[PDB]
Amino acid sequence: MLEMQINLPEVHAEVTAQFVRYEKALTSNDTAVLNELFWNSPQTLRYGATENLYGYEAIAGFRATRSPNNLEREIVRTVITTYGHDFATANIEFRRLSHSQLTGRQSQTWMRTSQGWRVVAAHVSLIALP
Amino acid sequence: EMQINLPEVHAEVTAQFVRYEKALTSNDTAVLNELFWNSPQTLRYGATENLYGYEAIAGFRATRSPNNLEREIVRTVITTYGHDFATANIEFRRLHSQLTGRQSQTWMRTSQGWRVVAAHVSLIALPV
Repeated sequence: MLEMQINLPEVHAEVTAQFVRYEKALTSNDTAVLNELFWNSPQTLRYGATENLYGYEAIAGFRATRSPNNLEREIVRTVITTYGHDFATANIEFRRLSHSQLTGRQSQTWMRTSQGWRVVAAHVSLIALP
Repeated sequence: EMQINLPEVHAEVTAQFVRYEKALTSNDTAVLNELFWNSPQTLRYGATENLYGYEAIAGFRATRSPNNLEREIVRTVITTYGHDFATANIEFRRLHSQLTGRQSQTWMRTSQGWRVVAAHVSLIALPV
């Protein structure tokens, strides 16, 4: 039963390590790693801060041309949850070292594929902090 | 090796997603709460607030306004993984301003049925 298999420590460790790689790649604009970690499927999607992208080829195309400026941020809060052995969500709140009056949220859903853990869908947005 | 969009699973999840959307438009708070995973781990990144845990999400729904306006759906992507997991992602326009809404959910099949384990909604300005 899946609800007796929330945050199994070995699975949670695995997902957390890949999430850490993703965050480091994001801040250094390591596009190879950012693409590696997204599920290579037409179903994968990314709702970015400024665009909606459908399918791995569109997301990888977008990362190729995106500017490496104003990427740095501090993570304020993190919740990674795993379900059984093969599925997880990763959610963070962040603040960009630049833009002062907004707080950022990033959400991912991760799946264990035959090539390792991959992001199947993601969503990033910034909202006004009261 | 998770099987994608198995037909029974994909139909089931789609039917619960439709229940959720109809409850949003009618402000049927009981159904909106029923469909969220009853766990401290559940979270909801709303258009204007971040809520952590079922009790906070349910409290927020119960006390908010009958405001949630109708949407025109631009695109819907519902994907299932094996028998017990899914994602539901929609792009929408509120029938209001010129913003483009995005709503993302992840669903799990619990012992009480399909539930939302995490969700995120945001509105952005896209060029026309």
